Amino acid sequence: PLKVEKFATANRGNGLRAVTPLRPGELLFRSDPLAYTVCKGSRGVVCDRCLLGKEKLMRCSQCRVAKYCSAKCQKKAWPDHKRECKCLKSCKPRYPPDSVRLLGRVVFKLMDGAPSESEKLYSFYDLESNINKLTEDRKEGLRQLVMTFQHFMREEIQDASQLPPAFDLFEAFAKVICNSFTICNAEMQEVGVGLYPSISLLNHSCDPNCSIVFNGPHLLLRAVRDIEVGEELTICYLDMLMTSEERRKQLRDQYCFECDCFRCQTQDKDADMLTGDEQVWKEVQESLKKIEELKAHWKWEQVLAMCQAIISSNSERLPDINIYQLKVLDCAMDACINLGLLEEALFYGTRTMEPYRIFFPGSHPVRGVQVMKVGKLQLHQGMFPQAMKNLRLAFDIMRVTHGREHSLIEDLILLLEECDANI
Ligand SMILES: C[S@@+](CC[C@H](N)C(=O)[O-])C[C@H]1O[C@@H](n2cnc3c(N)ncnc32)[C@H](O)[C@@H]1O
Ligand SMILES: [Zn+2]
Ligand SMILES: [Zn+2]
Ligand SMILES: [Zn+2]
Repeated sequence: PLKVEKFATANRGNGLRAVTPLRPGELLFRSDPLAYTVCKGSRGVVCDRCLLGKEKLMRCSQCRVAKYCSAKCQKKAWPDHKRECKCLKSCKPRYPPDSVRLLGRVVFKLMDGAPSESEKLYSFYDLESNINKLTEDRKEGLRQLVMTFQHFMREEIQDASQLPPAFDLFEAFAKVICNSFTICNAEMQEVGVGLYPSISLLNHSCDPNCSIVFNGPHLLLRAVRDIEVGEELTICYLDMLMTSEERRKQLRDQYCFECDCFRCQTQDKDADMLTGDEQVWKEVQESLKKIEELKAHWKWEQVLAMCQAIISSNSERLPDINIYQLKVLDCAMDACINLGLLEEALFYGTRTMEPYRIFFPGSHPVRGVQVMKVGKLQLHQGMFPQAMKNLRLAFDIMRVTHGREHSLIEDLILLLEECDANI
């Protein structure tokens, strides 16, 4: 018996609403993707199938583009990779955009695969395209994606009889723009992109009552507030460390809507996240484009070098509640963890704790995972009372945001037991 149902909203299209009263942490829906792929920067770093990182991956012998963690993953992926393999081969070294690889997998799934459980509430055919709101600039970009797809797929798809019936590639890419999910690993690093059409019913709120988390490609949807019968379910489509102006731009450009929620009407938290000298944080915001590019390609030593130049700059510095400074601290912490600089990771991580408390209110998975990382660093440095406090706080958050069905909760229970045994 489902706890959620599709419905027609008054002014934001279709949505999901509660059928029964819901409590924080209640699992509402789980879904494998209709289709998904690894992202450009993680290609060859994480397994194409399970999206777990490894130091040595096995490559597909035919295309040598797909890479895997194990014979099992390579073999189990073969059906969903067989047709794209021919295309990826006849395209080296021109790798397609992620959206193109994703739509290719959509096409092969719809043509050759049984009806997907991911479409139980809403199908790819049903997805919102916002075509009558797209600017001419966006339509031109979509037309180039269509021709890129036609080029990439030419060996497996030659005509419309190889596409689903009444399948329009322009409309399909318009759907991908506003319904793609970025897949994050347990450490909240971006590793893939997928379509989850039933989950695509969720409309956006800058102060949402639900949250999603990923366990590999698997998606869990949970309540994070009390929800009444008939109340619409919402998730935040956006990173929380964004001003109302930045949210406005992305919600317009990618999702074609204007938000008039309370936070956007009052510029909630904007002033606090832009504290410090403007000339300084404009420069950090610029540097973060390069830092985040390097992080997306797992270039940890280069990330840390750039972050240290900011955090320990000889010139003027920013408060840790400035969102660009905060993102630099978080990148430096993650770089230090992956480089084994655990004392330095803890220094940066602990500085993010109070800003994360302010900017991730309630139960948010990103805060839960950050707190867990800090507790884990304190546990391995022997700071047991501090570690236990943070590990318990991470559990208080992640019991709501992640739940028993997420494997990270089992990892956290083991840390809590080890730290409790030390105490
Ligand atoms: C992932 S889909 C959500 C389901 C969609 N309403 C539908 O009918 O299929 C995202 C699209 O929903 C609409 N949308 C989502 N959240 C909204 C909101 N808070 N206000 C107005 N429109 C919203 C926009 O059209 C957006 O591009
Ligand atoms: Zn794998
Ligand atoms: Zn292959
Ligand atoms: Zn808003």
